[PDB]
Amino acid sequence: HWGYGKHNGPEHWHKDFPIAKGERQSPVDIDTHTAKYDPSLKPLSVSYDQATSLRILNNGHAFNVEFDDSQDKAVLKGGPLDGTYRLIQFHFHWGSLDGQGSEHTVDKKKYAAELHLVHWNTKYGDFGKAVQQPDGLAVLGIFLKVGSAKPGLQKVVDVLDSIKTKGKSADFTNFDPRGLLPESLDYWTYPGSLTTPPLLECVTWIVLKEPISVSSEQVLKFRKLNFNGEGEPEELMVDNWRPAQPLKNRQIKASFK
Ligand SMILES: C[C@H]1OC(C)(C)O[C@H]1[C@H](O)CNCCCn1cc(CNc2ccc(S(N)(=O)=O)cc2)nn1
Ligand SMILES: C[C@H]1OC(C)(C)O[C@H]1[C@H](O)CNCCCn1cc(CNc2ccc(S(N)(=O)=O)cc2)nn1
Ligand SMILES: [Zn+2]
Repeated sequence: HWGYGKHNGPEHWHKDFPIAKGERQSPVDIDTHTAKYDPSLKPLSVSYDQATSLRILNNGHAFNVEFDDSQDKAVLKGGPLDGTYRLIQFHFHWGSLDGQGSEHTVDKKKYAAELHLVHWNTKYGDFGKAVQQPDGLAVLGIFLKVGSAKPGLQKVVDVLDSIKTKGKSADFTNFDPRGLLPESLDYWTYPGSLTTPPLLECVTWIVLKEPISVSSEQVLKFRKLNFNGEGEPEELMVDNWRPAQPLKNRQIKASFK
């Protein structure tokens, strides 16, 4: 099965998922000098006031905080998007060291981690249908740098001990994802893909320019997770990021001058 080891990491994925070498793969390097301001982009609308978190799951690749997406309760609209995208889950990608972990890069700079808030287009009815469409998903990506603690992350950090290994879940109600956002909603956007298998080319990427700060202690707790199941050889869940893929025939647009 695919993963992030020497024997099953990103350079192997194309053998089971040939779209890995496709025309709109993610992540990518954001060359800030080449990205063009697009004055036609609308302001982003992040409406998370009625969000209903349910559960946190270690899926063997990351941990997902899952939401009730059976109604419009936490939605993303505006910016490059047509229509209404419902929040289904968020997760992170992170490194073994502070100098790597992000999937997207900015002028080849790697951040310590990257948050993905995953949303699906309500016109397709369910997430499984939406991932089969070129405009099915919108992923809001937020960089993490190490410095001051992020208070709104601590409830996530403190439950990780209870989902150490693959397949463990825990109740995770009443979590407010607004506490993970930076001050500014300035962004870059481009058409891309899921960054893990099945690597489907279904994503409008919206990557915020302003990183959030998390503490060294917060990211150290990420790095104590395990890719393995309980009672299997311990393999730390670190370096669960895909490197930048070729931009090909794509333009990255900026929401800001
Ligand atoms: C097995 C253990 O030992 C090693 C050192 C391999 O890693 C350990 C692992 O963590 C656990 N042992 C194996 C399980 C995980 N795995 C499988 C393989 C080789 N097959 C394989 C299949 C599909 C793809 S894909 N979908 O195209 O990306 C890539 C590689 N390599 N790892
Ligand atoms: C449903 C599936 O059920 C089985 C396994 C039986 O076949 C599958 C079927 O073939 C298809 N059914 C599943 C849904 C399709 N899908 C989605 C996912 C993971 N989503 C995901 C979300 C965000 C990002 S990121 N990092 O933000 O870019 C990366 C990955 N994995 N699959
Ligand atoms: Zn992701």
